[PDB]
Parts: sequence; structure tokens; C-alpha cells
Amino acid sequence: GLPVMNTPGSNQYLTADNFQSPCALPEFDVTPPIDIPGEVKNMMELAEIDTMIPFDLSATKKNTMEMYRVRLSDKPHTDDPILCLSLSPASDPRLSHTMLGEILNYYTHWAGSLKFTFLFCGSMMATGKLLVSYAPPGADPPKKRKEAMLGTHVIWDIGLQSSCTMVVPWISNTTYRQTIDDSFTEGGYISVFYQTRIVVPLSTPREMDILGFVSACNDFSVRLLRDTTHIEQKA
Amino acid sequence: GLPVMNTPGSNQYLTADNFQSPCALPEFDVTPPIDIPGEVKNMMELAEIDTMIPFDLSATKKNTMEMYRVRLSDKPHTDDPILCLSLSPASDPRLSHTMLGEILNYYTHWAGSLKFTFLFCGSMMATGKLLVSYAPPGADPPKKRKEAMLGTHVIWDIGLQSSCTMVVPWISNTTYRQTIDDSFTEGGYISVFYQTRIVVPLSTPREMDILGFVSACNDFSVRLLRDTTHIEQKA
Amino acid sequence: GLPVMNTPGSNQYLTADNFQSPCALPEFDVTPPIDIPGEVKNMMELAEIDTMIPFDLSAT
Amino acid sequence: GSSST
Amino acid sequence: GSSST
Amino acid sequence: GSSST
Amino acid sequence: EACGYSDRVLQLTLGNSTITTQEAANSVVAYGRWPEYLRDSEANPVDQPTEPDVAACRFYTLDTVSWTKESRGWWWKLPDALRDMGLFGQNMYYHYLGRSGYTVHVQCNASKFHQGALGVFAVPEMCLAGDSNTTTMHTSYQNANPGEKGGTFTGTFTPDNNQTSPARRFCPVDYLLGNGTLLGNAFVFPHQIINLRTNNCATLVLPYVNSLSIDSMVKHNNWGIAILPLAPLNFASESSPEIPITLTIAPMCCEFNGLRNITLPRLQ
Amino acid sequence: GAQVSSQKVGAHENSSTINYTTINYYRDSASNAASKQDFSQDPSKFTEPIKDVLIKTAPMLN
Amino acid sequence: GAQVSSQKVGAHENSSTINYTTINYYRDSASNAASKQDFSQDPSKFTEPIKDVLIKTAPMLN
Amino acid sequence: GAQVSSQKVGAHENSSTINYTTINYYRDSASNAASKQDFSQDPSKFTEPIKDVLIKTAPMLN
Amino acid sequence: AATSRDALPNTEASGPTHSKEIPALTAVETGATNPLVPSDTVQTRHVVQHRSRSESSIESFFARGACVTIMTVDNPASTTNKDKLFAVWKITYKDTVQLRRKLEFFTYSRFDMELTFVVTANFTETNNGHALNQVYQIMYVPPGAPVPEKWDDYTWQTSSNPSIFYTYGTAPARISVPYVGISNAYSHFYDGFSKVPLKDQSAALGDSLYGAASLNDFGILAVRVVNDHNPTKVTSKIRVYLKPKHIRVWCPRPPRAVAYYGPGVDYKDGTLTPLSTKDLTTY
Amino acid sequence: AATSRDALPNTEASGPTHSKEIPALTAVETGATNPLVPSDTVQTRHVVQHRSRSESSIESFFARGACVTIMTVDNPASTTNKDKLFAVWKITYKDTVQLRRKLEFFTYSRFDMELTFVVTANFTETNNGHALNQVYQIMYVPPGAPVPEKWDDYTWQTSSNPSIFYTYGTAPARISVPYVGISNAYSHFYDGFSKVPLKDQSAALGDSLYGAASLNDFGILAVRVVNDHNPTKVTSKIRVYLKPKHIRVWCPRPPRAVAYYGPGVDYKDGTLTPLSTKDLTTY
Ligand SMILES: CCOC(=O)c1ccc(OCCCCC2CCN(c3ccc(C)nn3)CC2)cc1
Ligand SMILES: CCOC(=O)c1ccc(OCCCCC2CCN(c3ccc(C)nn3)CC2)cc1
Ligand SMILES: *C(=O)CCCCCCCCCCCCC
Ligand SMILES: *C(=O)CCCCCCCCCCCCC
Ligand SMILES: *C(=O)CCCCCCCCCCCCC
Repeated sequence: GLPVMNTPGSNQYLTADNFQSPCALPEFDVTPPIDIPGEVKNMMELAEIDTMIPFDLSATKKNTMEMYRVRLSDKPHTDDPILCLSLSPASDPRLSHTMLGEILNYYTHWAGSLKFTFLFCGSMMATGKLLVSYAPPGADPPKKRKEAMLGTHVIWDIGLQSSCTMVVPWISNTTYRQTIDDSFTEGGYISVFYQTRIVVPLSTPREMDILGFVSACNDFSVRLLRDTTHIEQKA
Repeated sequence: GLPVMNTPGSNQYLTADNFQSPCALPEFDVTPPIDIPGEVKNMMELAEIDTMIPFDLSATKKNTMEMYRVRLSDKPHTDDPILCLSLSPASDPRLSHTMLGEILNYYTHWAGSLKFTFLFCGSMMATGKLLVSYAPPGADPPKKRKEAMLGTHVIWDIGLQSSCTMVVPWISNTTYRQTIDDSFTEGGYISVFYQTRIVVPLSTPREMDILGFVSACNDFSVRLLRDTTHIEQKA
Repeated sequence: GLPVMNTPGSNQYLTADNFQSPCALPEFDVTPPIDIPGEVKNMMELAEIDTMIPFDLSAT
Repeated sequence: GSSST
Repeated sequence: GSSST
Repeated sequence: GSSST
Repeated sequence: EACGYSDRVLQLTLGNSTITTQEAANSVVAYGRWPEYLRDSEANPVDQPTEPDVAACRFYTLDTVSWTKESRGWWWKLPDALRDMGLFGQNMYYHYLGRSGYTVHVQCNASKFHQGALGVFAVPEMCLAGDSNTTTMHTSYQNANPGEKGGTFTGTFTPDNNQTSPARRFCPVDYLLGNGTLLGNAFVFPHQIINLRTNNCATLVLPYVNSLSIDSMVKHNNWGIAILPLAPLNFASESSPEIPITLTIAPMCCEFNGLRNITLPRLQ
Repeated sequence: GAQVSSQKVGAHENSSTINYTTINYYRDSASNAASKQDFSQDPSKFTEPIKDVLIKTAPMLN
Repeated sequence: GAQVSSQKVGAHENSSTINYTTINYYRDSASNAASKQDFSQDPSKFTEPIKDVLIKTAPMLN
Repeated sequence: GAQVSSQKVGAHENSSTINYTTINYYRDSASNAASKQDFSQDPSKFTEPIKDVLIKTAPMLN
Repeated sequence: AATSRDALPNTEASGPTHSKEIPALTAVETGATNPLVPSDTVQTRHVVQHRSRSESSIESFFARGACVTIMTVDNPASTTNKDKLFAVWKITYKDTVQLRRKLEFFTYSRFDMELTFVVTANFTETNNGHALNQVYQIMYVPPGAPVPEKWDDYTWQTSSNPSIFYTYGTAPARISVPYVGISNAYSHFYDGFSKVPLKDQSAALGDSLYGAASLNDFGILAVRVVNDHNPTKVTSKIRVYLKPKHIRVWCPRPPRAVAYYGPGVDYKDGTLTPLSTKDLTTY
Repeated sequence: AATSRDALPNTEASGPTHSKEIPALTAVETGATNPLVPSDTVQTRHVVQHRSRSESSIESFFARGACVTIMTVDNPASTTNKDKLFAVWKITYKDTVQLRRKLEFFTYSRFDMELTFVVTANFTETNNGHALNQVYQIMYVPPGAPVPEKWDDYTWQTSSNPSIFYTYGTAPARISVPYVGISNAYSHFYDGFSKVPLKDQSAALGDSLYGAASLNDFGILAVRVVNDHNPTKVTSKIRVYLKPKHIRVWCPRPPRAVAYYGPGVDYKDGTLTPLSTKDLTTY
């Protein structure tokens, strides 16, 4: 018959291959699709949905409903942080289990801009101004408002629009960052501060919670599909 | 020769495959076809032919000519069933061996409408009205005319047109039902009742038989070819 | 190279097969035919010729 | 050449 | 023949 | 190309 | 028709014979094919055929049988049932080859106070099961071919144990259609039902069916007629009622090839 | 000599008729694969073999 | 019946669109390889499922 | 250089001439398969080798 | 023009009725099946049907390779007193039950035949020797041709018979056969005899089997191991798979309801009660 | 018209702002995510974007063959008192965790299925005998069909069931399956029962498992070694790889965060604390 010659790769099974193969059920009458609501075309669609951050993974609050609540109070102005967070969306414990973090753990490389939205869940009678910051990597991580002030930041005034969004702009040396903790591809620091202080009247709760959400901006992409460490099967 | 590369599937034998192969008798002078009467193009043609139901599979009537005869009589009106039947065309013992049931046992999935025709084999002098019912699944199976009345039904008046047909309309949640007893794909209940009663004059037999037939409507189809349990070969 | 997949029948030898195969004597100068009398094209031509029947197959 | 269907 | 894309 | 027959 | 015509009233005429019926339930043409003569395009023996026309294609009435409450069923094979029937039979035995279609007319009348339903089935290649559990395919030609007389079905398989002088006959169990398949499905074969409240008769027009255009009528039967009580005979209150069943069959479009001396079969 | 035919496409990718190509390699038809391009017929010769055509809305017997 | 499509060419040789050819060998679509010629959609049904269309520069609540 | 020829189709599927394709891969004719596209001749040189043409209805000898 | 894979008819919407038209009433005595659809007896909605009868087409129903036989051959030590076993099989679909039952839904059939051969071998003795790779010869011997008497006699030369030489370990062998019948269709049932008993002639002379036509219809497959005797004995089996392709069928029949008993329609006492107990008024 | 491999939007240059437009302020109570880009809250330069979401398309995410099961079969000596082991596997993606978790990002799915079979074998006893090359039969038994009871019973004839005959040592076997569901999409979750408990009926009679629809959805794979018993016992394993191709998915869900405990959404005590300790003000 036709003179052929076998090349390397012959008879191997690459699990990522894309070939035709014989159908075991020929002429099977397939059930047609119906128009089910909620179709997804790309995993990044899900990364663009806001999901709530477990900010407080302290020994007594972790793995409980409490890990999601950042407590604030009407105390006098301090320049100390409300919260401190490393921009490591797939590996930092507070970000790694969010819908964004979970999709990122199926891939080796991420790139793009992120946005953090905070929701004030205190009474209507409570007022306050907060500073939300992002410091690109390379200097001392901000532990005081004075250093956080110098980087990318939003001063959030609490009022009828309950929530505020800070965009963390894609500022990187490499074209893509890794989905693991690695100094070469480190992303920087998110920190929140009191700009003035929370002020309540009398007969009002002096303590309240804020909730935080993270999602991806439309310029965000991931690549090199990999297996996650977030699920396993011993035996 | 031409650089080729073997894919998975190479050298396997799929019994459902469809490939060319060398002819062992080249240039053989084939006998031409003649126009034989009765050609069949599709197994469903046979399922559309009426076949007689073995309704009475009682311990003494089963596997005898008697299993096909449903006995009626001129007794006073009762609301109790003449017969009760589960709509399980491939697995119910009364339907599974009919031509329809037999073709269905070569396939995993069935769909479509069915029709049951009853033939009154009593004398011409005998009169009567009967109620033939179909209850879709999910409630108490009808044991009294009052419940059967509430579902799909035909009130059959006996007279010169000897036979009556009840169509069981395709009413299912799934697109296809399975050819086994399975609650998820259960089809419902067929039951027959006396609407008034059978009335004979004197010198007439007070007992008579009706015969029943089942066949498929033109919207009926089957899929996923499989082996039947209705034939076997120990050793 | 080109992704291929082996079907059943691969490597078998059917004695009634009809395939090309490499020539062991390339460029061999073949002797031409001459017009020999008596060419046959089909075995049935021979069956149409009258042949004598051994009718009497008696023991002697 | 190509008999289409 | 060749359906291009 | 294609010699048909 | 407004001028009186009906599906219940028919007149059939073939040759010098006419059948009338006032209580028919229409009539069946098997597989939708009317009998025809062998076409030149499907022909195989090259000799001029014998076509007896009116001398053979006419109505022959076979012996009347009797339907009772004990009756399990009756069977006949074609052409065998007609082998001694006038010039059809003569033409059949003088030729090696023959083909034929048939009009089958089953007759059974009773009264408005009787009940019962006969299933009349026309089966292509009706191979029946034999009486032996030790040997198979062993029914003698004599037993396989009852002629006009036909044979009967049984409700019980009872195996021939005489291994030294085997009966060599069929043992056709009724609910298994005498062949190992269930009677309720026999309706995929061309059929009619004589339900006594509805009709006195059944009429089946049968094409020649075979895997060959023409064959040996003496070695091979093409059609089997099976008549079984789907619903038993009943009348008023009489413990032992009886009504006759008469079978009348006409060969149709029959032709014969290979003429020679007459075949004289060993039928006993 | 290539034969090109349509596939009846069941489950669609998130990705217009799709075709497949067939070439016969052997002289004998028996060597050919099964086309599966088959026809359907009306069941009448089995379901309605009666000489007088039936109208379902009318009395079967008259 | 050959299908010809463009490759999105990443790392270029020191060497104009590059193409690849595809032919389907089987009658059933299920036997076919994955095209990978897929579409993208807008995330709105998940990110913005609100009845009244939002304008980002405007107050979300009003 | 493809050669396309008709198959004499015997048993037909329930599914118009069917063809098959042939390409020769080798320079030497000896390497080629058997065409089987053969001719028939009249048996006369064997069955009727007589100098004076015979008429079957006429006396062979006269 | 109706293709097998065309969709079935749509359900049309149907309203209430008070008419002299009577679809529900009929008379099965006529021999006909009442051609009713749901809209004739119930109120229906409009449904656009998408289902198809594609997989129940006669091709599709049979488009699968079924096992019709298992052949045993072997290659013993030279020193054994038993002959080297070559296998002989008379070709038929009747030695196994599954495909036989599917074909017997019909009286007659026409098809081209695809035969696939699966070959397996194993060591017989708790020995430790070995054998080199075996080559098998599958020879078709058509009715008339010399049947082999010895694994190595002249018949295996196959100058005119078709033979497959199969190398162990390669993909299973496969060939196609045309419709080879001497009739216009294969008869799955033959209500007749191959001989007429003549009055004048001996009872023993006119006798033949019921339902049997040619005493040898299709010949036999003869299989052997071409390799010479090894010291270690190897036994091999050849499983034959048959697929009817390009098939046509005529005259439908009820399926076999009781166990097969031989090549004919015969049934054995004790196998005749297929149906289970179920009461008339029990769901 | 947006292809998966199209580049994402360019960053547009943005200048200073002193406006009544407030992009940064919003109200998540509404249910919406604020659609902001960096230029809304910071000064940006013009970037021409080249990145693409090509590898995170639903096809691409699943375009990989995952192990869904490991089947064990063997071929023992004839003399052993234990039966020859053939394997039976009820088809599912739920016996292993990795692909299951990826599919469970979505409530419903439609896809064609590619199955690849990797087969390995080894010697069991510190013996010195040998076996000839094995052929394996992988038979698909759909719900309803006779399940094999013995490695060699009649069911393995496969007249209608699909079977693969695999020769050991050749490239791994592979087949494709269409979308075979009796629903318009595969349900990864079914918040319901297959039976209604009826008042009038026995408690035991109306009972069924939570979340389970057909008691046998897809049937089983039955695998055996076709070769007859060798004196030396060989054990073999068949690893099955599943790849969803031509896939569509509906209704997104959060990923499984705690270890799987069975076919349903159930979790086991002791596996419920996935998250690590990290302090609120610690980077
Ligand atoms: C007696 C009942 O069964 C039948 O009627 C019946 C009818 C048709 C069937 O088809 C058999 C036709 C056999 C033709 C043979 C011709 C060629 N065959 C070959 C050819 C070459 C080789 C190497 N091996 N086998 C094998 C098959 C089989 C059985
Ligand atoms: C119960 C939870 O899991 C599921 O919902 C779920 C849904 C879909 C999945 O797909 C299974 C569909 C099975 C269809 C089968 C049909 C044909 N198969 C074949 C065919 C031939 C051969 C030799 N081997 N296998 C094997 C697969 C698997 C699991
Ligand atoms: C019609 O077929 C003309 C085009 C041919 C295209 C190439 C065919 C591929 C090689 C087939 C070789 C012949 C098989 C014996
Ligand atoms: C469209 O496909 C017409 C051109 C065909 C070119 C040759 C195809 C190569 C051989 C494919 C054989 C068919 C696969 C079963
Ligand atoms: C005439 O043959 C022109 C068309 C060629 C079509 C492709 C042929 C398939 C490959 C053949 C290679 C050459 C064999 C040495």
C-alpha cells in the first residue's frame, strides 16, 4: 500500500492531545439542547464576579463566619493599619480561596488588574473616612498611614453609597506573575487605614463591621493550565 | 515513505466500528435481488403493528392460551378494576414480551406515544360501557373508577364497531425513558373499569372475553442499542 | 508526521488481496510480446469447446 | 474530483 | 473541495 | 489530476 | 355507497367459481402485494412456462373442520393443501418448478347468541417444531405434508419417547405458534380475525413469497395457514357447542416450468 | 473520487454544516464501509394491509 | 471536504498567515476533535444581573 | 495522477454509481496491482476454426 | 425521500370535539392497526419534534460485530502421541444465540459480510520452556474443495482457496465477503425438504432433514498454526466476529421466545414457560 | 463575534479629575459588581494589550484526559480454587476527585466524551513461568442488558453491546461517545428524589436516596482477559481516562472546599477546616 514512515511520538498517549477517534455508539439519537439560563463561555467570567474575602484568619475566627468580618470602632484617630494584605491572589491565605483565587490555582500564570470593594455594614447614623492603599513591591511594607499615603490609594467617605472600590492597577515587571509566593514576581501590599475616625452619636453601636470583596478587571488573564493543591485524595 | 504518527486507538478492535476491509472473493458474480414482498426498513415499523397483550399472567393462566383473555361478566356495577397495568413497556411482564416490548429490550431508551386497543369478543346480543384509563405518575395508583376518571380516559361503548383505541400520550419529564423499571423514569398507570355494566338477554352467555393489543404511535422512537435479557445460552 | 490510526486487518496476509508492492528488479528491459496464436481471455471459452464423454465407465 | 452530498 | 477559514 | 473512468 | 355498497358485502369470482358474503370485515392483501406472473427481468428457467389459467386458478373447497370448546387450533401448508385439487395438482406434479399466489377464504358462521374469535394467520415459511427431545429437524415428509386434511395445534408439548420407532412428526404447541415464538405476536403476519359478533369470514390474498423467483412446489411449502381460537367458542349455556369452519382456496397467477413425467410421491 | 457528506451534529462546541470525507480504496463493493445514509418507509404494508383504504375518522366497518 | 484555518502564531522563526488543515474521517460528530475556535461572551448576566442598567459614573443608588 | 473507476455494485444497502480511487506509487508497472478491468473475446478460434464460416440453421455438410 | 435520521412528526395543537367522526372506535378483525395519534383522543399542545429513528434503521440495528464461533487449535511437542490439532468449522450464524435471534426477526435477508478474527494463546503445561511468535493460517474451504486431513497436508497450499495468514500479536484479522447465496436472498427459514420421497423408490432413499436445504451450504473454515512443533505446547483460540453490512431484510417474524434447540425451530421439553407470574389487577 | 483568542482591551491614557462623576463609589447590596478599570481611579498611560483568554475558555479548561477509575482483572492457573477475575465498573466521574471538582464549578453540562484506556500487566508469583501476549475485552453494558456473571459466559458475545478488543503492548485504546443523557443536559447536582413517598403507601415503599435520580444511569464497563488460563498467573490493570470534548456548561457554582465524602455533597466531621491561620494586620 502507500509507503509510510513512522515518526517519533508514534503510539504515545499525550493527555492533552486533540485527535479524532471511532464512535462507540453510531447513529445515536442525541437529545437537543434547550436554552438553560446561566451559560458560561470562559472561566475568567467567574473571576470578574465579586466574592467575599476571609480577611480575619486569626486562630479563633478562621473557618467560621467571623473570618469575613473586619471590625471597626469609634475610637480616636490612629495611623495604624485596620488590615494588611499581600497581593498574592493565588497564594495569600486570605485571597487563595476566593472564586478568583480558586480559578487562579488551576493555572500557573496570572496577569491584569484587580479591584477591591469594601462594604460598610454599620448603622446609617455612623460616619467616617477611610484610606485604602496599594503599594507596589520593593520598599518597606506600609505599617503607618504616612507610608501608605505615598502609593496608589482611595480616600473613602462613608455615606449613602455604602460601598467603595479601589482598583489595583497592573504594575509588574514581568508580563505574567506566578500563582505561587515568589519574590521575583511579587505584587505588593494592600492596607486599610482610618483617615479621620468612625463617629457615632449616642444610642448608636460604637462597633461595626466592614466586608471586603475582590474581583478581576476586564484586562485580566491566566495561562498554563495546572492541577490545584486545593483538593486531594489520600487513598 | 510519508512521515506518519500513530494515534491512540491504533490496532484496537471496536465491534461498533465502520471501516473498509479487503474482499476475500474478488470479482464474484453476485446474484441480483428480486422484488420480495414485505421489506422492512426500520425496526420501529414493527413496533407500530398491533400485538396481543398477555394480560392475565396468573399462576394457572400464564404460558397458556388463557393469559391473553380478560374475562368479563354481566354482574352488577362495581367501581373495582377489571385490570391494572404499569406503563413500563419493556419491563412490565405483560408488555415486555409483545413485539413492541421485544424491540424495546434491544435498546436502552424509549420515547413517544403508545396506543392500546381493546376487542370485545362477546356475543352480538351483549351490550356494555367500559372506561379505559391512563394516569400519569406521581399519585396513588387508581384502584377505583373515581380516581381513574380524573386522568386521561376513554369511555367505550360496545356496539358494531367491535374495538376501541385509547391513546397514551407522551407525558414525561425526561426526553427519553429507560427500558427498565426505574422510579425516575416511571410512566404511570393503565386501568380498565365497568362504566355501567355488561348486559345480556336470556339464552345468551353471561361471560365473555376481551382481548387487548398494544402498538406505537408515529412519534415513537428508541435509542442506544443493547443486548436483550430475553434470550441466553448457558454453555 | 501525519496522525494515523491502525484498523483491523493491519499486517495480515490475505492470499486473495490486490495491492502494490516494491519491484525487486527496477528498470529491467522487458521483452515485448509477439502475436502468438491461440490467446484465451476467459476460462469459459474452453468450456464452450466440445469434449468427448467417457460414457462407459464399466469395470473393464 | 469531489462528489459532494 | 477546500473550506477555508 | 483525476483520470476518471 | 348511497346507492347501497358495503365493506361487509363482497362477491369474488375466479374461473367458474363465485363466492358471496354478506358479513365480511374487508379483506387483506398480504404485504400490500397482489399476485403477479414472473417478470422477464426476474426470470430464471428459460423454457416456455405452462400457465393453466381458469383450469387451476379457481376456488377449491377443502374438507370442513369442526370448532368446539376443546379446539386448540388448525394448520395447513400451501401448496400442499391443494396437491390433489383438480388440474392445479396435476400441473404441480408434472413439472419440476412452479409458483403461485392464493386467495384464501375462511368460512365460519354462527348466530347473534354465540361468541368466539378465530385468529386466521398467513405465515411465510411456517417451519413447525417436531416431537423429539433427542434428535432435531427430523419430521418425516409424510408427516410434514398432511395435504387437504391439515394438522392441529396442541396445548401441551408431549415428546415422542419411542426411540426405536420414532413417530417423526410435528408437535405444534399453540401459545408458541408451534415454532417457539409467542402467539400474541403472530399479528405481525398477514391476518384477519373472525370474531363471531362481527363477521362470518376471513379473506386473505397472498402473493408468491420466496427467496427465489420459482421453486419446487413438491419439496417446498411457501405459506402456512394457521387458525387458532383467540377467544373460545361459546353458546347460550350449552356445555358442548359446535360450529363448522370451511376453508376455500384459489391458486392465483400460477405458472410452471420443467415439464417431464409425473411425480408420484411416497405420502404414507 | 472523494465523497463528501454532512454530519447530523448533536452536541455542539462553543465554536454552518460540518462534513466528513470518504474515499473507497477497493474495487469490490463488499469491501466498502456502511454508508448509514438510509431511508425510511411507511408501515402501511404491515399496519394497514386491507384492500379498501381506511379513513380513521370513519367507521372501520360499514 | 478539507477544512483550512489560521494558526495564531506565537514565537516566530527568522523565516503572512500560517494555516493548518483538518479532515473529518467519521460520520458521527462525537468522533471529531475539538475545534478550539471558541467564542467569548460578556460577564453581565453574572456581574450585573440588575433590572435597571447601571452607569458606573453615576450613584449606584438614587 | 489519481485514477477513478466504477464498482459493479452487488448487494445494495437501504442507502447512482459508486466509485473507487487508485494511485500508483511506483515507477515500475510490475509493482502495480491488478486492474481487473478485463476484456472478453469470442470463442470462435477454438469452437469454430473452420475455413468456411458455418451457418447453424444450414447443413454443416453440403 | 424520508431519511432514517429525519425528525418524527410534530404534535399539532388540538381542541375540544363534539362530532360524528369516531377515530377511537374501530374493528381489528379487518387486519389493520388503528393509525391514531394523541390529538385524536385528547387535547394536545403544539410540540416541535426533534427525535429520530436513526438508530433503529435495519443497518444500525445490525451494525455491530457479533461472536459466531470459537475455534481451538494447538502446537504440541514433536514427541507427543496425539496429532497436532487443526480446527474445522462449518460456517453459520447458528452456533451462538444472540445474532441468530436478531436475524430471525426476519424471514429473508441480503447482506455483505465482514469477518473479524480475534486470536489468543496460552501455555498449557506448568512447564518453563517458551515458544516463538506464532503465525496462523485461516483457510476458507468452499463446498467441493479438498478438506484438510492433516495440519500439514497439500490442501494448505491454497492455490485457489482464500487464506489469511495471521501473525500473533498484531491487530485482529479482517476480511469482507459479498452476498454469496445461490438464491436471491438468504432464507432464515425453509419450510421444506431437499428431497422428494418417491413411491417407487426406497423409503431410505427419499429421506432428508426437515428445513434443511444444501447439506453443505457455505463450506468450512480450516485453521492451523503454521509454526512447527515447539517443545513447550501452546494452545490457541480463534474467536470469529460477524457483522452484516449493506443489509436488507424481508417478511418480519415474532422473536424467539423459548430457548433454541438446534439449527431448526425445535423446542425442548422443560424450556417452554418464558412468562412470569403477575396478577390481572396488580400494577 | 468575540473569539476566545482575541486580545483583551487596551488601556487608555487617563488624566487628572475634579468631577461630580463618582465611579469609585457604589452599593453592592444591589447584587452587581462595580465594572471598574484602573483609569477610573488612577492616572494611566496608553497600553496596547496583547494578552488573551484563550486558555481559560471552557473547552481549554477541560481539554485534558483525566483518570476516572482503575480496573483490576487477572488470568490465573486452571488449577486454582479462586475464580478468574473479570472487572465490573459503574460508569461515573465521581470515583476520583480532580475532574469531579472541575466539572462541579458548574450545575449543568453537555459534552461528547472521549475515553482512553491505558493497560498494564505484571507477574504475581516469584515464579519463573511466562505468558503469551494478552488480549482484553472491554464491554459496555448499558442499563437493561445482561451483566456478566462469569469471565466466559454468553454475554461476552456482544451482538449488540459495543466492545473493544485490546491487544497488550499496542497504543492505548480510544473511543468517543456522544451526549447520551435522557435530559437536555447532564445534571451535576439534583436537589430531589426519584420517588414520592405516598401517605397511603408503606414508609418503606416510597423511600429513595437524596440527590439520586436513576438507580442505574449509564450502565457499566465489564472487562476481561480473553486468553485462557496460563500456568503462571498474570494480573492486569486498566486505567480509564476521560476527556469532555465539545463541551458546554451552565450555572456557575463555588468550588468544593472540604474533602469529598461520597457521591453527594456530604461532608465528614474532622474535614471541615480548610483555612490556615493568618493575622488581620500581617502581610
Ligand atoms: C444454515 C444457517 O445459516 C445461514 O443461512 C447462513 C446464511 C449466511 C451466512 O453467511 C455465510 C456465507 C459464507 C461465505 C463464506 C465465504 C468466504 N469466507 C472466508 C473467506 C476467506 C477467509 C480467509 N475466511 N473466510 C467466509 C464466509 C451464514 C449462515
Ligand atoms: C452519577 C454522577 O455522574 C454523572 O452525572 C455523569 C454524567 C456523565 C458521564 O458520562 C457517562 C456517560 C456514559 C456513556 C457510556 C456509553 C458508551 N461507553 C463505552 C462504549 C464502548 C466501550 C467499549 N466502552 N465504553 C462508555 C460511556 C459520567 C457521569
Ligand atoms: C478522487 O478520489 C480524486 C482525489 C484523490 C485524492 C487522494 C486520495 C488519497 C489516496 C487514495 C489512494 C488510493 C487507494 C487505493
Ligand atoms: C474533501 O475532503 C475533498 C478532498 C479530499 C482530499 C483527500 C483526503 C485524504 C484521505 C481521507 C480519506 C477519508 C477518511 C475516511
Ligand atoms: C495525481 O496523482 C495528482 C494528485 C495526487 C493526490 C495525493 C496523492 C497521495 C500521496 C501519494 C504520494 C506518492 C506516492 C509515492
